[PDB]
Amino acid sequence: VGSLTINEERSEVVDFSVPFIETGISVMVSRSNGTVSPSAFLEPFSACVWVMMFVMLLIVSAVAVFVFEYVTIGKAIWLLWGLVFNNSVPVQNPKGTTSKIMVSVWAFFAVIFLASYTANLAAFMIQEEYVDQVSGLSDKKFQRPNDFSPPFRFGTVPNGSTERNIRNNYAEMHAYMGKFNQRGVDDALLSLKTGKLDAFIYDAAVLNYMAGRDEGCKLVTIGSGKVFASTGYGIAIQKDSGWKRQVDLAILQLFGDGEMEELEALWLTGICHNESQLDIDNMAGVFYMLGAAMALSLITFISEHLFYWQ
Amino acid sequence: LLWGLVFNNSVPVQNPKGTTSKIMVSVWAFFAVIFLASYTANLAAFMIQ
Amino acid sequence: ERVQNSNKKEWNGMMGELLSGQADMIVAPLTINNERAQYIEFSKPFKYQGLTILVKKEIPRSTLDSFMQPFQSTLWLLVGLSVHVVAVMLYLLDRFSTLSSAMWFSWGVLLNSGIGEGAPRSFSARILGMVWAGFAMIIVASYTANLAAFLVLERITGINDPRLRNPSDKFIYATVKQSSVDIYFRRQVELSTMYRHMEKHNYESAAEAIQAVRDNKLHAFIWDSAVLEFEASQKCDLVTTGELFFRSGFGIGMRKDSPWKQQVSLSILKSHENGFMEDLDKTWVRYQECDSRSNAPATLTCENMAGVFMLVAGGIVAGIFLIFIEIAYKSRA
Amino acid sequence: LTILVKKEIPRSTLDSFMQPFQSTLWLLVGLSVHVVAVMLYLLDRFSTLSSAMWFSWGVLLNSGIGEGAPRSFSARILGMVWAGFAMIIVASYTANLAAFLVLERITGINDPRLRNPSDKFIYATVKQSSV
Repeated sequence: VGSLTINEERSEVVDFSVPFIETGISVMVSRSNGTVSPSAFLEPFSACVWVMMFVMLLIVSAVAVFVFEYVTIGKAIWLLWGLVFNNSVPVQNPKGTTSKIMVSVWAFFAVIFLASYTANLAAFMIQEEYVDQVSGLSDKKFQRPNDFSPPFRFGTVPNGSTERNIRNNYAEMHAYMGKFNQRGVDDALLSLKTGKLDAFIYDAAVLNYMAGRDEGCKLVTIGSGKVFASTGYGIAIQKDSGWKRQVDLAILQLFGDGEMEELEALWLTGICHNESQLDIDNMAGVFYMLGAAMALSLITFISEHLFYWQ
Repeated sequence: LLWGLVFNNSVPVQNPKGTTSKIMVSVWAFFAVIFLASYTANLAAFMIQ
Repeated sequence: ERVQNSNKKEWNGMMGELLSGQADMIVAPLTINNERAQYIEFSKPFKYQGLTILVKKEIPRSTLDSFMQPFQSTLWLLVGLSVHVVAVMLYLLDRFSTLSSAMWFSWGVLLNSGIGEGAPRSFSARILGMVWAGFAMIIVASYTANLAAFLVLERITGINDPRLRNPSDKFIYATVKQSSVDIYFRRQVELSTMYRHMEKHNYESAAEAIQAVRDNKLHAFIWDSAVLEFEASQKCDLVTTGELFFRSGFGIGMRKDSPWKQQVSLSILKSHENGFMEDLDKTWVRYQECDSRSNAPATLTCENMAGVFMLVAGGIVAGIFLIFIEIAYKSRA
Repeated sequence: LTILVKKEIPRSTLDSFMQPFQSTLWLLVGLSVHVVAVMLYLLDRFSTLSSAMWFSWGVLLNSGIGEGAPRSFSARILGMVWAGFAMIIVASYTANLAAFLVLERITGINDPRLRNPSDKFIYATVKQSSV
């Protein structure tokens, strides 16, 4: 009795009791800084709003012609952009008091508009959650760490069940991890806090305890409880002894009474069980929306050689 | 002039003469954008708590 | 159960057919209990899961229907009357120290639209215009904050909820009859009254109660997490509510002392070793979703814009008629 | 009975006097201003010259400083998305200013800081008392 997992390499020699505590192979991740979304909130205003804007914007050219009949080719949209995006660009107003009405509607559309988009954006950027930049053991980061300025360093304790499980599925993984052995759980946490280790791989229950018993409650484990090789604990016993089937009854009776949740007060409870924009350099998407226009301004410059043929 | 840009308005106002007068208004506009975004910030913090 | 009003206890359903020799192995989601494992050998139990509660998610709306009307009761036209009377006041201040155009000034003060007018010559109107622009900034800032307030702004929790622990009529609870939940409840004495409230509403199959929760005839349902967490990921209108009670795993039910009892306890573990079950549940269990109900109201649904665009859709129609009336006035005088 | 603890400091964001992100509140955007002024100059040259930055800053800071619109439409279509970008960065600055201004101690005897003892916490009561 104690912390002792169940596997196949031990079941050949020893007989086992009923599985006892759910566990597996998990991974403790570093305590990284908080991150906002990698783009500005360009999510679906473009589906309805950004396309209705142009088609309700272009319709005023007829009335802009009609007020001069009783200044539209280039000046109309040049006026109609300056007030929708809240700017005092030097723009001549149109003639007459009859032209003054629709701009006074458009200004009220502008004040409704920008206060909407600031509203939705301010709702969006104080409710969005940090996303888990590494996920699963099948990632390229958890494969051979080739293309990474200084590459990933995986920690493990080199004597036990997890080494014998990882040596039978991924040989080159533990062949790389052999340089990164650890001598203890707290030495693994001290090596993770001092930048000496990037990630740690161990059992699920001990890691889920020490996630909840750190003095801070920064980032802990990949995902929420995703374990790789789900197994259990148990109680080892003499092989095919008669005392097996009794404990096999009695443990199930314990499962029948709920006394593990009464024994929870010593067991796995804790503090913080999932209860600054220096990263604002994610704006490169709108910088790509800048430089794409910096391409198109050259493209239109090239098609401004067409009066040479006309 | 100095009230129209601190409270974000395109009031019809003649600009001052010369490019040397153009500097301090361009500082005041940056004080305005810091200002109103501050007061809207503090007010928006205040009315949801 | 004790059947035939005598001293005979038979096993209903599937396990009686295991006991009667109708089969020799049970490969199904069959839980591990103390009462079934009295004389029926199991295996290493496939999985780890627990019991959880299933309820129906609500509507809650977005603020789309406030198309520029969040407070249109008190988004008053009184402020427009204030515009008109301060235009009259500036007119009188300019008169008795640019006359009919004062409202075309003042609206251009309001809407941050530089419409082509002249400043008032007297300073007494100018000092009013200063605090008028300050007031305009105040009301637009208050509108922004009150728009954010609409867009920034609790179900049952376990068996320790007084909606569920202390019974009532306003909540209906049910589980599948003759199942392990009915065993766990009749075994427990502290939940006995709950079971006595459970005896009048139970169902016979899982899909019956799953369809009956969505018809609001049954406010809650109790079953395993490894089915309800899949069902709340496919029929994407319902939700679970968290914690577990009776943590176990479905095991293979075998007849007692069959010679395969050492083989199948190995090969299950082998399938847990070489990554087979992760392919299996990736193929079968976690293959589909709609959306994880984390209750994030910070999202769009700016789908419709009808109530905010209809003001300009009526303006474009009425404007040509007002232009015709204005030019008929220009022709007349 | 109840537990007595010491309140903390926590600060306000006063020390961010127009520097919440002055690492990444870059001067790179001012270099972007300068190179798009050079680009509008070249677009106006080979189709109001030295004054283009006095235009463009007045586009940026919502300050109507007394200039002329570009004559070519190819500079005008750049100015459209430039003003849109200016609106984007000022809206992001407002929201990130609000984020600083919108954003846990022990709870009873059922706390593992107190139920399960340690060295990092010290507990005491008056001797010979009812506690």
